[PDB]
Amino acid sequence: AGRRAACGAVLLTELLERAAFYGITSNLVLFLNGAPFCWEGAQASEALLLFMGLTYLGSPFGGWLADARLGRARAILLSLALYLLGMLAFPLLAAPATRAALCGSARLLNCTAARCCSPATFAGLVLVGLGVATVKANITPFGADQVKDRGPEATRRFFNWFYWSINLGAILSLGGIAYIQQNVSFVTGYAIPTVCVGLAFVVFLCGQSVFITKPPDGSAFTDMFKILFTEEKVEDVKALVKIVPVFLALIPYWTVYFQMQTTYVLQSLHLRIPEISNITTTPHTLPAAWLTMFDAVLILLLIPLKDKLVDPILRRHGLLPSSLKRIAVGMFFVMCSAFAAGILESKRLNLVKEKTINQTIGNVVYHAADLSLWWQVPQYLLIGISEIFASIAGLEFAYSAAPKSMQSAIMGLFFFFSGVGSFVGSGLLALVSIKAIGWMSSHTDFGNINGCYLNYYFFLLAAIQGATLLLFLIISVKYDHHRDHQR
Amino acid sequence: AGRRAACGAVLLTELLERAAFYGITSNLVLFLNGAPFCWEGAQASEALLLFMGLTYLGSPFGGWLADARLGRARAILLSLALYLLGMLAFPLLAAPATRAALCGSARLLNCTAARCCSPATFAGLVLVGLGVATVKANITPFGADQVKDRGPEATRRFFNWFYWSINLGAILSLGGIAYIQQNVSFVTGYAIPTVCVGLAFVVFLCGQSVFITKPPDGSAFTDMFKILFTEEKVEDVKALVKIVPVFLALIPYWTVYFQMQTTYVLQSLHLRIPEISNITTTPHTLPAAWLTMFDAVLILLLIPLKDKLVDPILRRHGLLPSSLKRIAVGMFFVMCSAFAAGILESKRLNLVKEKTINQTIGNVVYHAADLSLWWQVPQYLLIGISEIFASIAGLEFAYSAAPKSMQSAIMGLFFFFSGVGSFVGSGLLALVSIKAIGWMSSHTDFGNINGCYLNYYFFLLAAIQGATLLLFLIISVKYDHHRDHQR
Repeated sequence: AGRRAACGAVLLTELLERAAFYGITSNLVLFLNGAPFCWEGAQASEALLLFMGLTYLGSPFGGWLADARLGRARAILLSLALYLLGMLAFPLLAAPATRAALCGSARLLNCTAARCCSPATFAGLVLVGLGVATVKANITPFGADQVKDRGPEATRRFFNWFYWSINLGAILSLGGIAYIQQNVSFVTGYAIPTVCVGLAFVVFLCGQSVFITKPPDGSAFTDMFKILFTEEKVEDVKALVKIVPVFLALIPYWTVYFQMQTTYVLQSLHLRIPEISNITTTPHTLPAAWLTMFDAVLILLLIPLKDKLVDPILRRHGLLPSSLKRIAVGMFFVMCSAFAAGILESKRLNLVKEKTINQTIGNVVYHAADLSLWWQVPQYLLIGISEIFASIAGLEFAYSAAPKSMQSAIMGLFFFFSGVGSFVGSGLLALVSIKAIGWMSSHTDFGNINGCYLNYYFFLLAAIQGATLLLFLIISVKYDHHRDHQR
Repeated sequence: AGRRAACGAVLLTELLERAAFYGITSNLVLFLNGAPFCWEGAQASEALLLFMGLTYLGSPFGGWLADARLGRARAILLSLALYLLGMLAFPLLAAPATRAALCGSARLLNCTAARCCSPATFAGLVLVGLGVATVKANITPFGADQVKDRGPEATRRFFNWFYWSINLGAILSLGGIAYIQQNVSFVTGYAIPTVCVGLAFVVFLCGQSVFITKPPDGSAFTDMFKILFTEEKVEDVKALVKIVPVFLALIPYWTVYFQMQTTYVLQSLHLRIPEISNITTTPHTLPAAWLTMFDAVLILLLIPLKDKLVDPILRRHGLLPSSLKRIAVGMFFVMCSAFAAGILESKRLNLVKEKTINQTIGNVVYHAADLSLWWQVPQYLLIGISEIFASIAGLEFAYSAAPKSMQSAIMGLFFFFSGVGSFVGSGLLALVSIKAIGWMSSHTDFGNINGCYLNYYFFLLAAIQGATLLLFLIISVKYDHHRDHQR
């Protein structure tokens, strides 16, 4: 040990960052749909679709900024400061005492009939998204740099708890903050995430006295020659183009991953959900985000075992040494989880034909089937097993494959390509929704899937996952053969 | 080249042997139900089960004969002689001139009113099964020995066409012979397989003059010490205990393979099958064995593609160099096909609730759904890909991982474990048919599956195949570390 404080200061900062991030996306659409905004509903989702995507587009630029100009520590501080400044807009816009400061005059009782005061909301969203795009891309390698000088095993062990803290913050936000947002006034529900950002900034500032940092280079990106004699830059360029095909092959995996996250909650909305006494009954309601945190909960239990049992056993028998094989195992478990979800949806669609039951979640009535929500546990357990394999291995591969001088940008680029997979999936959902294909044709999310063929969509996702698993296996073998032997 | 005749003489012998083998199992049950036997369905099906039991159980002993007493090449001839002697019984029984010679005089024209010619038919079954068991264990290593002195690539290339010939003989028998036994004179229907056996014996005898044989090693099995000197007999035991777990983990693969092979035909019986002009109409009928040969047809096209395109590309890229990895790839395609079959059956079971069309195949009415049989093409393209990946690789692994002295015995043990897997699959099918689990509860095979749940059975088979794929991948790494690392 000895560097436990430097790891703790990064883990707590990441946890608070994740709590703040899920404090916004969980109920951004519902907050924009009501009281002083009253957007019709189509642009309320557009704001979220722009924020998620500004989170990805600005990640390589933040990585380049923290490698050429800033030292990846001052860059994290600057990103958290802009991130903190953009948080205050939501609590200031939810409180009537300060609403008139950012907006001219809006005191509508309820939505009566362009979009009121947009510039403040869009500025806050832009700053928050650019802060998130930089914080992830820089803190993911920065945290691993503390235990970097102990071999890849220490880095993998650190990334295990890094993802564990990411998921614990997500649960603390989706369960606690989102419940306060939905029932208690929006003011507290948007003041808590701002407090979390402030605490994360304070923790990073306090802990940067034990952090092991590195100075910016500033002459590593200007030497990206593509006209072909300098040395020590060639193998930095060669190792950068060598990993581009690996990142590209991960795009279908990201597509399937994000589409499953999108559709699993929608399917869970149409299952029988038990009511927790006087927590979801009159006059409160069950927050929708509570159905989103099913992946994370199983992760809080899987990662410890995976760090105490699975990893030691695999290392003892020399099984799965490289991260690219762990990614393939995660992709296979993703395919299994998609097939299980399709099997469950096939049974669920045959039950909404006899009888349905109305249930209220987000003050929206859903015609669920007489099938317990806990029948969806097997697919969530499979996807959690996949994420503790694929998600952690992808981060550690993006860490260990990047050049030393070009380290945050490559990790940023990784987070960019994930975003590329997020929007390709949304295009896939709009491709099966055309009149030619009846799959998922009942409008947007949080609607009604009793007339949708979600099981066929799940089977298609599983088939795509299998094909991209084979392609990724081929590319990972062609990468490992060159890396281990030729390099 | 140079040894092209020694390979053709074995390929033609295997083709004729396979044609004779499928000339029996294709219509043995229907033959025992009518004319001289008039057996009940239970005992007629038990006869086929006993025949399979002799085919699988006696293979290791047939291999031990070829290594300890006979010279393999002589063992194949001795087994083929008994095989031919046991084949004449069926044509003799079907012929009215010789039926009285076989047992007494039976004229149960309508089966108005406990086995007739039980000793004759049981001896014919036993000798035929023992001959098949001895041929299979000794024809594959003897065939591969002709090109053994050119490297593993030559052995794999020979096994490709060996499996191609196995499938071509199966198509020639199931398509040609089974049509003759079902619609036209039946005495020639069993006379053709006997002629095939006689031709195979003559071909092997003629090709014995170019065959590269090996001398028997009598003192090879007596050195199986299990208490713990000489040398090179320890290695033969070290390389025998080390391959047992691979076969043990392949047992569930054979389970899934055989159950999936039977249930695919069972489901194909309940799909809309086009009538082929005046070949299946009055007064003839579509042979059921044709619906069994649809897989083998897909094999006659994939092997030429694999031998000329897939194999060179994989070889010139360092992809899939070992047989165990190819077995794993085939096992993955098996669970993909099982999932595809479950998806198709889920749609087929929804259609039979509205409309069912009657069709006649085995002179028996089936209430098929209004869905073309060609929708089975995808699920058959995958098991076609698996067999050209898993079936060939398993044979080449059993050939290459066996000690030089003990080759036929190990090959026979491979088929014995395949039969063990087949019987475990039969037990599994009998397990889901209990009152507690409603899956596949409508009596025996070749019946009505519209009240069954075959999609659930397919999904369970897919899950079992995935689990055994993971297990086989775990053990295959623990075995390949003793091939060129420890050894």
